[PDB]
Amino acid sequence: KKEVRKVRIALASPEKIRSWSYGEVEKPETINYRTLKPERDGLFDERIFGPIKDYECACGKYKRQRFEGKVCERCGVEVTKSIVRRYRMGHIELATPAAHIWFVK
Amino acid sequence: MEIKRFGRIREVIPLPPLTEIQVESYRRALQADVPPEKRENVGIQAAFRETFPIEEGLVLDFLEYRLGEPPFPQDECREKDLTYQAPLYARLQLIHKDTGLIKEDEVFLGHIPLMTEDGSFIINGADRVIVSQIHRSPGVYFTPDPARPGRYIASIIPLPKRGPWIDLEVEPNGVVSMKVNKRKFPLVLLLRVLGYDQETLARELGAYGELVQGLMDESVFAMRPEEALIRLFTLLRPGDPPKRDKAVAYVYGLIADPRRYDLGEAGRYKAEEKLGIRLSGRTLARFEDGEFKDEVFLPTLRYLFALTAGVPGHEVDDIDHLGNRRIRTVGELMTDQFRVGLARLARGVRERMLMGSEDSLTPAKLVNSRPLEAAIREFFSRSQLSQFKDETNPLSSLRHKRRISALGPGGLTRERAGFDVRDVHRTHYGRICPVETPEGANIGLITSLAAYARVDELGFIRTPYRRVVGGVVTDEVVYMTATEEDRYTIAQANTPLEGNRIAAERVVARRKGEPVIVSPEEVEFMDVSPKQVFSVNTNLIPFLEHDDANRALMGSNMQTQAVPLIRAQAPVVMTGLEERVVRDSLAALYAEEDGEVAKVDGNRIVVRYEDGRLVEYPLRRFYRSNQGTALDQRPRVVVGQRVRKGDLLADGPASENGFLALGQNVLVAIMPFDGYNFEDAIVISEELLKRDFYTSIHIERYEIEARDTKLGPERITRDIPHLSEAALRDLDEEGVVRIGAEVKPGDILVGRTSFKGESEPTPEERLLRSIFGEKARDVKDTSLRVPPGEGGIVVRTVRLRRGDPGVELKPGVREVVRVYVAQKRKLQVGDKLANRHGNKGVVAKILPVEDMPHLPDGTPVDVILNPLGVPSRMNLGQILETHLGLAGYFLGQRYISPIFDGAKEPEIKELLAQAFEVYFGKRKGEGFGVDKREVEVLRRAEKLGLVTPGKTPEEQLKELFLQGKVVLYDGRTGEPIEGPIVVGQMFIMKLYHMVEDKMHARSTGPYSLITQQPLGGKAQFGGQRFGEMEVWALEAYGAAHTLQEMLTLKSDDIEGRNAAYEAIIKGEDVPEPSVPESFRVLVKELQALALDVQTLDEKDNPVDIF
Amino acid sequence: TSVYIEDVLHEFSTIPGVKEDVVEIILNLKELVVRFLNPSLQTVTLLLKAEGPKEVKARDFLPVADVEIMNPDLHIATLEEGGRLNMEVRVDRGVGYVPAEKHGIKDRINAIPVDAVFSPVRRVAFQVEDTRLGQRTDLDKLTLRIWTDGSVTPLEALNQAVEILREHLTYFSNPQ
Amino acid sequence: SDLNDLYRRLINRNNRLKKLLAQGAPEIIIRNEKRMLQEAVD
RNA sequence: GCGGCGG
DNA sequence: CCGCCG
Repeated sequence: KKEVRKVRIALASPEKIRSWSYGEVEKPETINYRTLKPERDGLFDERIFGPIKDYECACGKYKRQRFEGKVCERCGVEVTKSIVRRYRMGHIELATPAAHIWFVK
Repeated sequence: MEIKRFGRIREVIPLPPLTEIQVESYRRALQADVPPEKRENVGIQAAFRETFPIEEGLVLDFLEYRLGEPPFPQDECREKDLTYQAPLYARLQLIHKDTGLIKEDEVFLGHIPLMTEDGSFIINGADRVIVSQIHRSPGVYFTPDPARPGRYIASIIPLPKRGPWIDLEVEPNGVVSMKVNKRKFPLVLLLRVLGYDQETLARELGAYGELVQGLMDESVFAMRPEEALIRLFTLLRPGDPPKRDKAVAYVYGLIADPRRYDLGEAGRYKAEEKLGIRLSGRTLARFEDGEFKDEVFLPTLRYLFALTAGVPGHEVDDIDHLGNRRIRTVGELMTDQFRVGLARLARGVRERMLMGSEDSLTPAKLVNSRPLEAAIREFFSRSQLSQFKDETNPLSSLRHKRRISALGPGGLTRERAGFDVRDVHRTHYGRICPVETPEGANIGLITSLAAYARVDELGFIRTPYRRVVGGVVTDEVVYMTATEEDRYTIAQANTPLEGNRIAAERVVARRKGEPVIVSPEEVEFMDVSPKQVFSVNTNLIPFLEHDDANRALMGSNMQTQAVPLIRAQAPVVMTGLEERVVRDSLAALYAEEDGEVAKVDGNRIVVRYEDGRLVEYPLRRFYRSNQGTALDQRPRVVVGQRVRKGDLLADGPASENGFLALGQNVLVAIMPFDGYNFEDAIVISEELLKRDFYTSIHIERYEIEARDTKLGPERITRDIPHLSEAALRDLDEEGVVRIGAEVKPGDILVGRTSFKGESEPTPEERLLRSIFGEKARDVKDTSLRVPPGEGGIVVRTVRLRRGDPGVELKPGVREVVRVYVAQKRKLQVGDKLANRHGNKGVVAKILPVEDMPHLPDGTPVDVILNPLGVPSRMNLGQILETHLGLAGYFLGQRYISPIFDGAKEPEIKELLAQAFEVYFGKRKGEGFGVDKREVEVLRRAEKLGLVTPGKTPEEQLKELFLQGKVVLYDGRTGEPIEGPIVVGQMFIMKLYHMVEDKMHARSTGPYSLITQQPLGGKAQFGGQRFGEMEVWALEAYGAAHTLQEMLTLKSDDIEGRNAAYEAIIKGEDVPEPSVPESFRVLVKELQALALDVQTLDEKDNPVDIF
Repeated sequence: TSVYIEDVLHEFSTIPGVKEDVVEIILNLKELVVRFLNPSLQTVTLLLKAEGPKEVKARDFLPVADVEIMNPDLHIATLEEGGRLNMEVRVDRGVGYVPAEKHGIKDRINAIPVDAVFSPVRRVAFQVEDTRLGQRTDLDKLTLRIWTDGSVTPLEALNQAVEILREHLTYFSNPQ
Repeated sequence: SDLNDLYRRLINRNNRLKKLLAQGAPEIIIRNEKRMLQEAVD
């Protein structure tokens, strides 16, 4: 399983869509002015994507590298830096289906 | 020092006012120096009357155009970013169909730029030039058919561009073709439309051509007159009203499309002569009487039937013949846009004639300055034609002030069609230098004009020739039109003359671009001078006659990139124009009238003319040129001196003693060194740097602005949020940096302060500020620092605060600060110099006088040019200059050798002989003979065939010196260099190529925010691009990691570049790059959209990039 | 090695009532050949200041008891009227050539460093002529002519050079 | 980066539709929204 | 974006 | 093609 020898392009099963997904963005809330911090179930929420900070979690129960792969008991936040943050995806659950312009035009 | 000049072809008339092209153009352009009374009504006035009698009944007429009070003065315009424009209004009076004519005596509608005494303009703070242009002179011509080798087609070209582009083709299998806008229609059809009936027509037209059968073709449409006018409308491609909408026909009558160029010469010239003969009106213009007159349409076909038939004259028109190409003087270009503005203005004034209440409308209601200003403004500042004045050195400016371009409006000529135009045509003789064009793409497309070449009444570059009736030559000259030159048989000026009479039976002359040996009785015209054949710029190379045309170009162009050296020296050997260039260009300041000197300050010279007047001439001290070069005027006159009219008061940027000088004359040995002069390397003697021989002063203009953010005005003060006082020293003046201060890379030139990380205070930086010192100025340090590279010495400063005296401060811009920084440019290893012949090269090694090639007598050389660069390239001229230059050293004298008429091989050996009595004559007396070294090289010289065996060393060496070679001892070994080596005074220059622009060395720095790239722009530099060409380069090598390294560790892998940096800091081995952020970013970019891009294992399975 | 004019801040400036520019001047100063007499004179600072209608020559420097100026008539500058020229020129004893950018002398914060031209010789030439004495004709008659600005003498030089040579010869002593 | 604006659009309508389904479902409205919807996705 | 320019 | 200035 060591070297990447082949790359594959296949269609996306809705089930797999939720598979790569971490939480679902449910509101058009980018970032509220008062606090540089993202709003709630917005686009920049940290649970759906991940920790806004470097190796510390949301409230501060676990703050270093000794417990790197452990999730906090009170709020789910496992972390390394702000880049393992930009590797997770979220999904939007569409009411009535729509189509891939790519497959139609 | 004595100045001897060897010219034998009596130069009959002095060169003309070099900048005349530009100067006079604008004068005749805006006849603004003389009353509305004086005749000359072209340009401004003309374009005025063209569209001034406005007949909407509405009647607004023109009176007089007056203007003259310049808002501010020259320099002020420069110091303040102001465009040096004059104010222009004009008396107008609007009439009514009722009783009453109100005249609003003044409507200032625009501000037109002015022309310096040198010829340049000052648009926004900077000096620019309106370069001349060429095109097919709106007329009528006949060119061979495209593919069909059979018959030729007729063209009818009128500008401006909106006007039609007519062609007349004949395809016997069914039609006679007339095209306008790409659609063909029966040539006859229009003919009928005019009145020409089948009968009259064919009989006077079809005298000799059966072709006519092709015209009497209408036995159906040709029987209905005025109905054919309606029939021709149908012809228009779109569905419109049959009747009156004859507008499209109205358009080809007398107003807009055909041309309104001066009645009689503009188009009519290409009429009378080339085809038919008379022009009623201005163009095929007549909508009068309901019936139309086109004394043009029929003859164009009349010549078509002549051309295709007999020999009425051999009508085949050679496109490039300058007799069919015009040059657009600035005046014309500017006047052009002007009437475009006039039109745009008249456009809205007609609208406001209907919106009209009553008689109560005159100035305001009719006139709006909006169109005309944007118009003109647009030209001078937007047109691809007026540009940044190339002022590397005066000469430079002057050329750029006089060259011709093909590219432009686009209607004249484009880019991908040129192999034909790029050629120096037969006609360019004395009208377009054949050498001034630039190398690489764009060649032969953009070229400077000839010596005597002056633009006539309508653009065809005229050249001067001497009349000669019988075997007699006059002192009477005439500037012929390219076309008119072919009618005669002109002869060269090298032709021997005993005074006012020809000298040999078989004498050279050129009929029509064809070399022919003619007789004394047949010579009708003779060339004025060889000079006229080339350009000013070209006319500066000493022995051009011995230099390949190809390299000669490099040579001419090179001079334009010469740089002002503190110690300016004129060429030991000059062409004879150096004096003039400086003159006509305005570098140096001359004395108007005769008189005496009063004050000779280093800032101003005040003289007292003998006519009871006393003036003060201020000297531009040390101004910053457009290219960043020193421009000072050093007085060359002493207090109380009787000056001759037109005598140099002070020397210009590169003119000393009134002569043009760019670089210096150095003693040069022409031979090979270890390899320091390998390919095109040049070796230099430390000894040069010692006497500040090659030193240019340079200036860079850094600038910063105190912008007005909605977060808080940016203040310019001595206060810098980061607390350092040692870096605040130089910045003594609260905000500005002190004059005379030494600014290095990274120092603060000017201080400024703006608001924090956009909108909100940082909740993380509010806890850090509060811990150590809560009371920390919330303002940030945004200061104009010394950009990596260099700065030098601050020498002038400019600040523009609130109460603006008369400056145009952009919006949002609170106040502006300019800082001029200078430094001394001593010649160093990376610098590149070159001679007027084309030998260009960089300094390879700066040698200690100690061990460099010295002559018998202690005198060492200054530079060693590798001989090998002379054979391949063909430019003997330099080796010549060197020889003469050798006499000049020991004879202490400068010479002036004309282009093709200059010094000759015998005469030089003559002066060289003289030089031997100075070099070796003092040697005999001083008390010493020949060295055992000199004897030794003489042996190898005689066995070489340089000297005549059997003569005395004395005699020998002389004969050897005469060849232009002397002896030379190494310097390192003190041993001679077997074989005489030629040496001499060669004029060489330093170019606008300091290595200052040559070494961006990057370690680490800034990255783009949107795209991950090490772009520079701050204290940090950019990293060179790698391009695919260069990757392949690596690929072929099998340079895996070296390539991997380029793609990731050095660029995109943010995290990767990190590990690497750290690693290197630890003296460790850089980390292994796992996945380019480009790889992962792709996966996602592909997830973001349908496609599930999944990476796989050996056995088709998952793997995680993330 | 360095100069300082009273109302001039940078080398590229101009002084009222004075024809020559600061650079035309400092240029002429490197042409100044002074002459010390004892090692105790490592760095001398000549002072000069004349006003009004006059021609400043190198002779107008206020004398310094131990050192002499063999370069008297050197033209330093020309003054119109009210030509206020006062300056201090730093001079040193050195060797070879040195770029004003290499040493960067700073007596006063507003003084400008000049280029170093230490070699006291302008040109050297040696000639080898036929024999005068001996039983064979194949012999050398070396006579070398040397040219000095004045600081030291032809002989002085010759000797020092001769010494430097010898000095190096000895360096072939201890092997390794 | 600009894409968010478009992301907000989709989120909005998709959401506005969830609600426009639970509140009451008048046909003409349901479609006029699915429309916008389909356009957003594109 | 457009002019210029080096190889 | 690669590069740099305004």
